[PDB]
Amino acid sequence: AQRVTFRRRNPYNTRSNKIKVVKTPGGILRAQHVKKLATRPKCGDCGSALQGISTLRPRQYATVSKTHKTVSRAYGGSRCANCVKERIIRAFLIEEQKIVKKVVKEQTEAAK
Amino acid sequence: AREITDIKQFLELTRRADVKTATVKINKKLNKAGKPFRQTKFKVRGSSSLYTLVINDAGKAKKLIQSLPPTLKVNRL
Amino acid sequence: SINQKLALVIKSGKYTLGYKSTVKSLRQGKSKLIIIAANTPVLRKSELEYYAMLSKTKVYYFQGGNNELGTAVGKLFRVGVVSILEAGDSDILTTLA
Amino acid sequence: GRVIRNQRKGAGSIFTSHTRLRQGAAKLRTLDYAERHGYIRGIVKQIVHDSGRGAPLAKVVFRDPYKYRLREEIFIANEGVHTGQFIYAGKKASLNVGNVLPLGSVPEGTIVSNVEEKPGDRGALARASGNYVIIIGHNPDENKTRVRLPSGAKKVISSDARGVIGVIAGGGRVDKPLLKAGRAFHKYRLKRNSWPKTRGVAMNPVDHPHGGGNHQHIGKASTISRGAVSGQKAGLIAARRTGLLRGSQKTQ
Amino acid sequence: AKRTKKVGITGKYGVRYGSSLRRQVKKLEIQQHARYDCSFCGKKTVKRGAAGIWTCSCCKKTVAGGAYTVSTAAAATVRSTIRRLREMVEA
Amino acid sequence: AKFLKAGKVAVVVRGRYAGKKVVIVKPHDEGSKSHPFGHALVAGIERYPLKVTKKHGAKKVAKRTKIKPFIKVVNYNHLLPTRYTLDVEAFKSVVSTETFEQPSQREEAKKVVKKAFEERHQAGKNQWFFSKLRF
RNA sequence: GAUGGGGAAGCUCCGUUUCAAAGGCCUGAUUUUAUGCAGGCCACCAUCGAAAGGGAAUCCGGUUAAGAUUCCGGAACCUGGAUAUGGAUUCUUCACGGUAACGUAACUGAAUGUGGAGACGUCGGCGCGAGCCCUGGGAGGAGUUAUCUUUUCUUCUUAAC
RNA sequence: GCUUGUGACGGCCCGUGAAAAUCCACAGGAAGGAAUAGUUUUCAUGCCAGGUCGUACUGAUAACCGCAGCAGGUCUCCAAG
RNA sequence: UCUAAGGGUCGGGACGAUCAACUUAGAACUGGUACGGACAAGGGGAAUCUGACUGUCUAAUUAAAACAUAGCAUUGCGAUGGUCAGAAAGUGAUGUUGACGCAAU
Ligand SMILES: CN[C@@H]1[C@@H](O)[C@@H](O[C@@H]2[C@@H](O)[C@H](O[C@H]3O[C@H](CN)CC[C@H]3N)[C@@H](N)C[C@H]2N)OC[C@]1(C)O
Ligand SMILES: CN[C@@H]1[C@@H](O)[C@@H](O[C@@H]2[C@@H](O)[C@H](O[C@H]3O[C@H](CN)CC[C@H]3N)[C@@H](N)C[C@H]2N)OC[C@]1(C)O
Ligand SMILES: [Mg+2]
Ligand SMILES: [Mg+2]
Ligand SMILES: [Mg+2]
Ligand SMILES: [Mg+2]
Ligand SMILES: [Mg+2]
Ligand SMILES: [Mg+2]
Ligand SMILES: [Mg+2]
Ligand SMILES: [Mg+2]
Ligand SMILES: [Mg+2]
Ligand SMILES: [Mg+2]
Ligand SMILES: [Mg+2]
Ligand SMILES: [Mg+2]
Ligand SMILES: [Mg+2]
Ligand SMILES: [Mg+2]
Ligand SMILES: [Mg+2]
Ligand SMILES: [Mg+2]
Ligand SMILES: [Mg+2]
Ligand SMILES: [Mg+2]
Ligand SMILES: [Mg+2]
Ligand SMILES: [Mg+2]
Ligand SMILES: [Mg+2]
Ligand SMILES: [Mg+2]
Ligand SMILES: [Mg+2]
Ligand SMILES: [Mg+2]
Ligand SMILES: [Mg+2]
Ligand SMILES: [Mg+2]
Ligand SMILES: [Mg+2]
Ligand SMILES: [Mg+2]
Ligand SMILES: [Mg+2]
Ligand SMILES: [Mg+2]
Ligand SMILES: [Mg+2]
Ligand SMILES: [Mg+2]
Ligand SMILES: [Mg+2]
Ligand SMILES: [Mg+2]
Ligand SMILES: [Mg+2]
Ligand SMILES: [Mg+2]
Ligand SMILES: [Mg+2]
Ligand SMILES: [Mg+2]
Ligand SMILES: [Mg+2]
Ligand SMILES: [Mg+2]
Ligand SMILES: [Mg+2]
Ligand SMILES: [Mg+2]
Ligand SMILES: [Mg+2]
Ligand SMILES: [Mg+2]
Ligand SMILES: [Mg+2]
Ligand SMILES: [Mg+2]
Ligand SMILES: [Mg+2]
Ligand SMILES: [Mg+2]
Ligand SMILES: [Mg+2]
Ligand SMILES: [Zn+2]
Ligand SMILES: [Zn+2]
Repeated sequence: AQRVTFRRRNPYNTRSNKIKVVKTPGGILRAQHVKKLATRPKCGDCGSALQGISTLRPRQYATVSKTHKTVSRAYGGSRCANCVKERIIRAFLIEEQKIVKKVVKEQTEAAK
Repeated sequence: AREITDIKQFLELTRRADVKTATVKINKKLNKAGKPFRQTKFKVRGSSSLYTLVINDAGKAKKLIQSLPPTLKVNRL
Repeated sequence: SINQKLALVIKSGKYTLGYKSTVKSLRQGKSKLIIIAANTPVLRKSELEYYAMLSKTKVYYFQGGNNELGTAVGKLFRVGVVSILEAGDSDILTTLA
Repeated sequence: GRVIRNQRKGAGSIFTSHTRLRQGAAKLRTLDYAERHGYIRGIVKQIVHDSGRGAPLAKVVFRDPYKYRLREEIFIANEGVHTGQFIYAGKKASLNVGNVLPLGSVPEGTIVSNVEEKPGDRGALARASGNYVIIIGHNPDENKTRVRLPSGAKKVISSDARGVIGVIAGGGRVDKPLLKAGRAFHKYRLKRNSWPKTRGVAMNPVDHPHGGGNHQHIGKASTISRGAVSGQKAGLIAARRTGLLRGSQKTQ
Repeated sequence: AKRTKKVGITGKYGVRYGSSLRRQVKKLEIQQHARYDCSFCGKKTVKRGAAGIWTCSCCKKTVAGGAYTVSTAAAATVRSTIRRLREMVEA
Repeated sequence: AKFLKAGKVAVVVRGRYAGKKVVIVKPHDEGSKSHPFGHALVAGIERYPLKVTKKHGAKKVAKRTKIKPFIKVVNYNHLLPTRYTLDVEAFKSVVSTETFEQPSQREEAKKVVKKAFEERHQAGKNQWFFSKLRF
């Protein structure tokens, strides 16, 4: 039955005025301003939300230790690792198949 | 803003550096199922955080109050 | 037809279906020949290719999709790669293959 | 007396294109050594919707020849171009849907899109959804190419001018009935302020030429000469004919 | 039970707009919503959004299509006249 | 054939060593009570040696040749067999079930594998194994 | 909307990266000495424009005739800067571990390139959270009580971090 | 249950629904770095600083606009049985 | 004043024990025949004229049959262009555009 008011001079229901309602040690209801829920980062290859990485808003990532912001494998805080596994097979196979094609020139060179 | 388990670490904290003041709280608390018991809380005011140690039984408590050095100004309750 | 050979391999012979198992075959070498559905991606092609050259297993490219090469084994789903384990009654590998 | 609506438009207070949401200005690669001599490869990264455009867009990233960096371009996606396809640019690229070749480097009968009017202008003709041009013959001496445009007119251009194989995606939009005003409303929300239109005869003669009268009527021939004057020109303007078109179209 | 004799997806427009236009739309709304087979992963998980743009539910392949259907007549009959045209310069 | 055998080089496809080339040593074709699955035992290269050039000085080359190894149990499924091969030799005894489970053996094992790889690298025997795979 | 510019008798009009020689930083090199020369970068070219858009960080209790997320008591947080001790790293120099997904109290990184977050419609049902609503036991307080009603009402709370 | 937040989904489009500051990370390998000891601030603990302007109250059948303590007009949050 | 149906959670060397709700239907009895008891809450039908429709306008005498719309048709234009702006410009709108486009009826 208690009714509550905003705590900041913005009266309007915008993104930045989100309000949690709370009961304090006083025993009364009081508004409290919530920030905007920060979004999980995305693998820059596939786009899926990449695990092992803490999800905060971007200037919070400067206040946190690095074992949050990467994971132990190459391209740790970047790609989703089935996509890095992709970069593994594809790299190797393409750099291999290159030699085959450099060989097969050296055949058709003097064998044409 | 932190709670402490280790009794030893607590001691190295009570003598630590910039810690000029501590405090000790005593609460009536009912043990386990039935009875009451004397709970005692050790609060050490650090330059950043207030570390606090809860000694459940008064035995470890009684001997720890002695473990507190002088020049640490300890408000009793 | 190249499809009808599989009809015999399937009833009278031994086979496995799908990439994860057709690598296990080529690794253990248990596969004589694997067949690839035309639409499957080239990274998987090169892999299944390169896994085969290391196992000295021939590979024929099925002209068609996975929903077809799956019907061609008489199974109601799609399959990209069939690994031929034990040739059946059919002539199979001794062929154009 | 007054200033008629089409007159007011060249000032562009309210009449400017509604531009905020648009992916960018869709253009070809700049013509450089690679394209005019060899080929160069890029992957279309994603294909995407432009606002106020009927055609989808392909974002195509290439590598920068003279500096290490990736240079992304905005192409009008021809139909069948897909994310992850490699696109090839310039003369020695092969002839496949989506690549970009000089007009000289294709045979006659090729159907090609976003072609330049002059070589290097980064593309002009047939950028609308579903449109395209056809090459009819070349003239290897003073290398020229004749092409049939979407309007049907045929044009001589330079064979160094490029254009991209295939047809633009998103063909068929103009068949589906708009079916109500809202669909027409939002259609022009993201275009420019053209809608709706008030009929010049519904107005008063200060407002329009067609304005005025105790009956709604035009009162003089609605066809207006080329040599007419600003605020005289509203109607069928320099019309060579008029009336319902009977018989076939498709000129020579 | 079957619900509408004729209108189908067009029953949304009720009585409005006249029957021709309603049907004339019905064809294209049914074309544009359909699930289509995917040239890549071989599944019927292709579907539209943003006319001219068709993606696969899985496999995430995305192809520039027709407005209300994936492959438009003029497209493929252009594409095959391209195939035939390069063979000339293959041979 | 069965390309899983001693000398074979592979590329690790996962697990923090991903992208680095390992040589197999002790393939266990089928399982174990711990690791019930087909797994090799590989001596890999973690930190590759760097590029060297005619103008690279005395200790510069003495620095740039150092090589950080690693010794890993690998699921076969997490290996990508390369056609290339490097003959095990000195580390046949080094890399074993016993070496793992206690660090003291791994550390010395890595020490051997260290001297092993550098020695084969200088005098560029098996050039591919020390050329970093880049992706 | 300044500027090199181009119009205009002129008040001024146009143009905002435009026919423009459009600069600013990281390090050394000084050991005349304070900062010239050595590089290699980067060429991205005013500025104004949101007290509802974007955005670094605080809460509870108490207090005034009137002020409070501003004072007071207590417990925090961000940013800029200074810095010392512990811990960690290494004779295999730049941490180990798990098959893997990943773990972690740390666990060097310049030019340059890339990736993510800033960062985004609407409607529908379905899941969950807080706060509000109803309510049983008991512990207090107040009301009704000719009759009735283990009854009516009320307190039973928990902030950021 | 009601307010509100959030999640995974589905419908809709010839509509497919901002920008920038900013912050983190990946790639790379310049360079610098140990043994009588060298390395580190993305771990812990500690030391200093945080200016300038606004902050009262009305916000409406009397504190605003309509000549007024005018039945008009003026954006929004909370919402018990 | 009753009856019936519609659930949760347990353990198994055929069911039992247990927690929790306000829906629905049915049956009795009962009354000054009353009962959506206040409040709340469509009048219905047949036709002619006219605009298809939702939408719009004369603030302060007109809300309509007038405007708009989807739809139908017609006209101009391939950029050295159409339409349109400025006293002029080395200036501008359409135009982040290109005939499935823009402009004019
Ligand atoms: C006692 N509280 C802390 C004290 O522990 C210490 O904390 C620093 C902290 O400020 C640094 O953090 C700071 O610097 C980072 C970049 N170097 C970015 C984030 C920023 N908060 C930490 N990286 C290291 C701590 N020892 O220095 C700052 C402080 C506030 O005095
Ligand atoms: C724009 N709405 C107008 C509204 O302004 C008003 O118009 C009157 C107009 O009729 C009166 O004018 C009338 O009477 C005048 C005196 N006999 C002469 C002109 C005649 N039109 C003028 N006094 C102006 C408006 N207040 O009433 C008529 C209207 C059309 O509704
Ligand atoms: Mg306030
Ligand atoms: Mg309050
Ligand atoms: Mg992590
Ligand atoms: Mg901190
Ligand atoms: Mg974590
Ligand atoms: Mg006039
Ligand atoms: Mg460009
Ligand atoms: Mg039509
Ligand atoms: Mg308008
Ligand atoms: Mg009209
Ligand atoms: Mg008209
Ligand atoms: Mg009139
Ligand atoms: Mg006139
Ligand atoms: Mg008239
Ligand atoms: Mg008329
Ligand atoms: Mg008329
Ligand atoms: Mg006239
Ligand atoms: Mg039906
Ligand atoms: Mg030299
Ligand atoms: Mg100016
Ligand atoms: Mg500003
Ligand atoms: Mg703001
Ligand atoms: Mg702030
Ligand atoms: Mg007050
Ligand atoms: Mg450690
Ligand atoms: Mg950078
Ligand atoms: Mg609301
Ligand atoms: Mg969307
Ligand atoms: Mg790195
Ligand atoms: Mg600690
Ligand atoms: Mg106030
Ligand atoms: Mg107030
Ligand atoms: Mg009033
Ligand atoms: Mg007043
Ligand atoms: Mg006044
Ligand atoms: Mg009755
Ligand atoms: Mg009645
Ligand atoms: Mg009546
Ligand atoms: Mg009636
Ligand atoms: Mg009407
Ligand atoms: Mg309505
Ligand atoms: Mg209006
Ligand atoms: Mg009126
Ligand atoms: Mg009306
Ligand atoms: Mg009609
Ligand atoms: Mg002219
Ligand atoms: Mg012109
Ligand atoms: Mg002209
Ligand atoms: Mg057409
Ligand atoms: Zn990924
Ligand atoms: Zn697919």
